[PDB]
Amino acid sequence: LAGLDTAIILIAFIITAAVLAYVAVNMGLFVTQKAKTTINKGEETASTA
Amino acid sequence: LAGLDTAIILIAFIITAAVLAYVAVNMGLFVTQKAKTTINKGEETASTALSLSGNVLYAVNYPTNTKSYWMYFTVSPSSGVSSVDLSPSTTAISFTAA
Amino acid sequence: LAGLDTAIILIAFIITAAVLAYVAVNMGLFVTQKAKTTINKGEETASTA
Amino acid sequence: VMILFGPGEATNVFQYETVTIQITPNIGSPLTISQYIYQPDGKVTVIG
Repeated sequence: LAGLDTAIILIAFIITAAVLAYVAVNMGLFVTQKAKTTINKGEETASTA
Repeated sequence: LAGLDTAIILIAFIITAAVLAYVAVNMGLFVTQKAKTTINKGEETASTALSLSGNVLYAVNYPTNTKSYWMYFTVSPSSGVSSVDLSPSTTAISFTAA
Repeated sequence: LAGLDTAIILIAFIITAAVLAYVAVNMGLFVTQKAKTTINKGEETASTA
Repeated sequence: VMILFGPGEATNVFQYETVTIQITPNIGSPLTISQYIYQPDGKVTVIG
């Protein structure tokens, strides 16, 4: 009996976590590149005159 | 005898678990996208700004100095990082002389 | 069976996280305003003589 | 950015006073501008 309903919920919870993982990594890659670009623009702003 | 009543309960418990699975995955997809949107809005909020990028000019009925005409100044997005929405329906400009 | 006990714990863990969220945002708003006030008082202190 | 004064605010010149302007767009931090204005010295005067 219980060796099946539990397995289905496990499948669903794994997929749910994998979806957060997918989004978090993508958005980390995005934001850290925005930070890189900003740091460069800050140095350009301080240097150029 | 028992090879039937047990099977019915199994069917019901599977459907019950499948219903939670359905809801949990849908709501995970939803909330993680709200998080994505929020992270973007946070970066936009930290990046977007205006700098004062000229002197502030003030005009009066000189030399008599009884009346005030206009002020002029110049602005630009800070450090060239990102664009700024300046539509007058959304933006406010306040003025105080305390 | 498992499609219920798990749901209850999920409800509780959401509420638990929402409570931390509530406190963290409120206290961030508070402390950042204390910082704003301090920065102003620092500039007043350096300027006034 | 140009501010034109109407008959209310125009009524006498800013002297020995602080003036503050703030621009607040819908996203990002606002820009706050503050000047202590001494007497104006010409047709246009540089205050900040």
